[PDB]
Amino acid sequence: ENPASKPTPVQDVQGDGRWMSLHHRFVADSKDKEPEVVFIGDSLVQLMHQCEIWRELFSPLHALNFGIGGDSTQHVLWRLENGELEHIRPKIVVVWVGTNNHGHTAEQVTGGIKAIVQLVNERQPQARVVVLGLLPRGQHPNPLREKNRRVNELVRAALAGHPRAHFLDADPGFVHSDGTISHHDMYDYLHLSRLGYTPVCRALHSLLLRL
Amino acid sequence: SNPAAIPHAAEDIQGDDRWMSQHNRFVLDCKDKEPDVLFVGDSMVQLMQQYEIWRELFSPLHALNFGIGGDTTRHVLWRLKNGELENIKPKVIVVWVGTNNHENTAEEVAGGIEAIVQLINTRQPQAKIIVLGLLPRGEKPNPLRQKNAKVNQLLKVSLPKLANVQLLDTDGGFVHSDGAISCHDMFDFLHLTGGGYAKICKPLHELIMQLL
Ligand SMILES: [Ca+2]
Repeated sequence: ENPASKPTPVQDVQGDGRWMSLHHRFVADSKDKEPEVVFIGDSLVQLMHQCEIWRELFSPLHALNFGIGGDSTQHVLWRLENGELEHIRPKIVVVWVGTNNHGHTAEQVTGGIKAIVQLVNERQPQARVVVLGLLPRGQHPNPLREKNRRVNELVRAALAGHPRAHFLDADPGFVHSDGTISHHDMYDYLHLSRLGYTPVCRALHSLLLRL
Repeated sequence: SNPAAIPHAAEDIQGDDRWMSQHNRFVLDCKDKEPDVLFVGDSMVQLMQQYEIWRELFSPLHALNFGIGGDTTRHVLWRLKNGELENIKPKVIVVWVGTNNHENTAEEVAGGIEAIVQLINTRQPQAKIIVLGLLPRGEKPNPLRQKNAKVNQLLKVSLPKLANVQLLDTDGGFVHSDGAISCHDMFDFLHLTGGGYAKICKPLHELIMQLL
């Protein structure tokens, strides 16, 4: 049994129900819009515009952003199965989750991603799926870097040869020769700054156009 | 004994030791930098630097930002006592923390912010402190809005007291009449968008210009 692929919502433990409020908004703002590109994932997806912005390279594409900070694969899966994939017919779906799956192995997380892709291929068969590589994290070398890197390897393999799913490792090399990540690229060594996002969105844009 | 008033480091349970890395960097900044305005607190503070408004309004004031996403009063206290207040002599210190103090009562959170202020004018008695009021959160009415409002009211009464401190509780049209907060002001019903920061920063900037 793989917990990374078992659909489940995030439980409210603070009291303001923000997670469900986002989900419901994503469900509602879609039954009134017809996007060509839909983004879904964790904070890395949610905060994507905290660099340049989201129009000089993404808005012309009529896109929707369904990223929620803190989500793991099983969370994105639940949302996709519970309304976020309805009322719309995008040409491309961008997935970016996995770094938050603490406690799950690279293999489990990889399975989580494969289930997400499969779900999108069944509900939105006309779209092409783009999976972004998990980015390195932490100021210095640490277990999470290895784990994330391993996930990309496994996902790249499972996606290479896939008829309508593409893996894109948009990491320009945030980890330097001394094994460190600069707070200029990642202010908290996890989230991307404005200049950190540039290389990511750049590579993402070059692929979106190719498709 | 108030738990929110007791300094405590945010232990790494993930493994990438990011909390300490940020703290160490702030200590590093304290070494080769000399600011006049010091910003300390949680994501509300940190995220402010990731918006254009920061360069236009605060970068010119020679300001440092020691905000850390997820920090609570305990976490801020620990950082302030462990080096983040050394080698520098800011004329103005902006404090914004408490909205992440889950499990603590409003009274405890107020007490913790007071502990922070007390520690600040102890280490930096020449600095004028500005405490920002906790903002409403959640799309619809919920317990945290009440909790956060009580903290601001409690601070308004306790802050005229203490030395060189004042509570700036600016509030945009965040909570409308229908009781809802627009995702246009807070994208996740907690963190501010650029439009949301515009409503808060302008008033904060004039008070800083004043104090200086
Ligand atoms: Ca996250």
